[PDB]
Amino acid sequence: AQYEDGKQYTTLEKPVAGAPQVLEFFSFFCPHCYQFEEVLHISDNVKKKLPEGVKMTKYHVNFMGGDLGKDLTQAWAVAMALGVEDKVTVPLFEGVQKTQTIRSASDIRDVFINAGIKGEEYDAAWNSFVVKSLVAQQEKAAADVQLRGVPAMFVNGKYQLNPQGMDTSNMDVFVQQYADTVKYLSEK
Repeated sequence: AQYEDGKQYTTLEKPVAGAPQVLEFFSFFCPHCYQFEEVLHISDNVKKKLPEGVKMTKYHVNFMGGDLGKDLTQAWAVAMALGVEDKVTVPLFEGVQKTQTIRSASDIRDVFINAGIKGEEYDAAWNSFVVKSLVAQQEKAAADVQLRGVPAMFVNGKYQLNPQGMDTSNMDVFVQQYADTVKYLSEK
């Protein structure tokens, strides 16, 4: 067939109950993640094709970058709590990987301040239990899909995107195929 298990996607031997419809894992330390988000715009292209009533969820992971990697997961939790993901995603990727001006938790916070988030607002979120639960949720989700690497994407807690089985010719057919596959899986 056109879409095949073991080709564009694989199937979780242990399906995750109550999982987000479309779940992406990434790290701001992850070079392929920078490519996925900032050059290929995979999230964006996926969302443009998603069925009505299907939401995309994006979680950060701890295992790259040590203390700073964890700080970034906690800051991503702050972004989710405040609803400012689309204001901080580009400057966080650029701060960590392009300018490499993000070296500490304070440097992360600066990105939020510069993006117009009030200091009091950031600090209250950063120290909140709502954010601690969001950090825990992200960690739990990684465990549930038995995550081994990033970037990664899972659909309805049952299927894992397999970019290794897609075309790597033109970046654009690749992106289209990835996005088309997510849509196929969402309706499966």
